[PDB]
Amino acid sequence: VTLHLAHLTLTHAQPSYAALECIPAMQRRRLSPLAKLALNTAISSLDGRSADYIVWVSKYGDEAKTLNILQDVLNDQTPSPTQFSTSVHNAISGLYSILCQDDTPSTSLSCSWTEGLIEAYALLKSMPEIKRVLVVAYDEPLPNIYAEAINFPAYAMAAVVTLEQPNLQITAWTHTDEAEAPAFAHFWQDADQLTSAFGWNKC
Amino acid sequence: AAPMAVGIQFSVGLSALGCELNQIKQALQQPQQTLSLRDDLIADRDVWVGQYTHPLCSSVPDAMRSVDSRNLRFALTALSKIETELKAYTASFENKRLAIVVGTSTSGIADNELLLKQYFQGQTDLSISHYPQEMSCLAKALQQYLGWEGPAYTISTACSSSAKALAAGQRLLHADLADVVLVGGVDTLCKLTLNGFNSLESLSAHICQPCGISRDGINIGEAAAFFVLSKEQAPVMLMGAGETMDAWHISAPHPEGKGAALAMQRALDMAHISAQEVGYINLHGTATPQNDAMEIKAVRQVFGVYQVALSSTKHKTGHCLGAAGAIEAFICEQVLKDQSWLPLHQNVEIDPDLVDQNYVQEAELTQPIRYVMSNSFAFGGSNISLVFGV
Repeated sequence: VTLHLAHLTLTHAQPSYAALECIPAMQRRRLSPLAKLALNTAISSLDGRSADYIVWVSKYGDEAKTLNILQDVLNDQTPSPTQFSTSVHNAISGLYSILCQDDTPSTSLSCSWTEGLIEAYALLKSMPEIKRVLVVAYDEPLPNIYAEAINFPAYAMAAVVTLEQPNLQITAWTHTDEAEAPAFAHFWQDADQLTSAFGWNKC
Repeated sequence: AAPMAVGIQFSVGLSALGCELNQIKQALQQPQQTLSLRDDLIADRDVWVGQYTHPLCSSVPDAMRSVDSRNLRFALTALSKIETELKAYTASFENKRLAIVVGTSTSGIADNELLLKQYFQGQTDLSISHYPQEMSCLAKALQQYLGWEGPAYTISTACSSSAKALAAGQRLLHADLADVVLVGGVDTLCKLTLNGFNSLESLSAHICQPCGISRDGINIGEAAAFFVLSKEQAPVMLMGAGETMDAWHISAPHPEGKGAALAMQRALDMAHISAQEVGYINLHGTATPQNDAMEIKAVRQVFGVYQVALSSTKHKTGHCLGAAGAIEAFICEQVLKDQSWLPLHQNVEIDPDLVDQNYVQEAELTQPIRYVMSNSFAFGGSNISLVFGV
């Protein structure tokens, strides 16, 4: 697996998002905090260009929203239908497509950054009409009700991936691991670092 | 020839239809009532569901205790039907070339609903574990169970999850990333899905009536269905996939079916076949007003009028959500293998708007068929259509 990766952008929580100006403020205000992060980063990495396929990646999704729905359900109350419909794991991909009017085909994965890149490679290598793939990872920490919950700053990270003249090679993909998007950004932006123990090399 | 064709070397499909191949075929060929009533999913109401009414393995291996759940047990119950022959088959490939792409919309959430209720009612000092309910847990648990070392990851795109997993495995093979891919999906019944879809008024008051004149929503089902794909020939091959996004509404389909029609056409194109060559379509056919009106419009756009046998099987399996596409692919495979029967559509009065199609009213197949299509149209306007052939 060798890829050309470009336009790497890592976004953290912000009081306002420049990229989201193209979305009318009424709908923009109804995006969850995590939806704002993901959509902002997707637009920013695209940088006015387009993609032939979008791979959205999130380990947890919006677990906070699912928790509130579950409280109602487990209290024998009927949950909010708009909350439920925007709580599914691919809700952000659907929100992006509607609010940015971009019907580009997409998928939503629960996996690490490396597997998102593997899915992108497979799309590019097997499909002649797919020449650019956008990969967008996002996550926020788990509700502290869960035993494994650990705080980290919520984030989205996106990049545009193509096949020709690769600058990235993936040499291992069974650990996968902590091989998350933040670790990748650290590796990618360190000009002196050519290899990573998570199985990435620059080329 | 179809350049993206991949062979279905092994397959398994557990659902309300049964747990043995002969039972499942008879359930689809006859007006068997396969759904079950449940009084413990929605408060103050019974629902018909597609329940797997057979025992699950009472144990997960020791090294996988942390991720145990009914959903995983369902998955391992299905996998063990093919595991022995699969291990004999994979011996001749390198371990790093055995890959896994599976879909789910529930993972093990059902197992945490009890603890979360107790948390919300009083015992505010319990520690609930989150990983058994994460979507990625499915592919990683399966990987650990089989000892495979290729990529393993989970697709979670609501109703299209497992159909997209089949298409993903086809790509992995023709991108030279794997020589064998386990694909499919597993969803289990839970309060979250039943009450989530109830709040959208998407559930039928009784048994669903796909394309019916007075249809009133869906029944939810659970299924565990897997396929072992390789580049080698097999009795049935996955030949084409078509994927589109409606970009219309977060929970209602494009009313002209533009996304669904394009997905179906792209599947035909990738398979290198014309609409005329398809002998049967397994509809998405959920029995909501919006879906069936949209879908039959799209079918008429691509296939015309009275040209192709079709049926929904969601009155038999229920709408299995993340697993819908996989269990429906399994049905499509058996149809092509047997050259004998088609799955019955619900015996209902068809909506006059939708009646200009050849709904399967009797199971006998009278002429051989070479290609079959199956549709999955999900939330967020995620559409996929799969084409299978001999």
